[PDB]
Amino acid sequence: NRRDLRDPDRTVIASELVEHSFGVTLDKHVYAALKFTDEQRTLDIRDYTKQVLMP
Amino acid sequence: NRRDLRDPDRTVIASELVEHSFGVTLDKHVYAALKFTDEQRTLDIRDYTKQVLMP
Repeated sequence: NRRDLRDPDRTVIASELVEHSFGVTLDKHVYAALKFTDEQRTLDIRDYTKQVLMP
Repeated sequence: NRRDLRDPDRTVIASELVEHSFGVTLDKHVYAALKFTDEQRTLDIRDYTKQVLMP
């Protein structure tokens, strides 16, 4: 605020400061799942990494 | 000024030197005052440098 010099009203207006806030939340579960029978893990799956994990 | 050459009216119109002036005045008091109750200073304010002085 601004006031005049040599003013007989020596009143200084106070100032107000207001902080704010906002929330960040964790709300989703992203997953990929597979199931393999032992027959098709022993026989069908050749390179387990390149065939399963990378996809 | 300009006469006519060989004018029998041999009167000379004197000119004037008028110095002008303006004024620069200091007449404003720019402030920013803060009023902190003791409870607010004790509890709410944590740094007072990045929370009061900088703003």
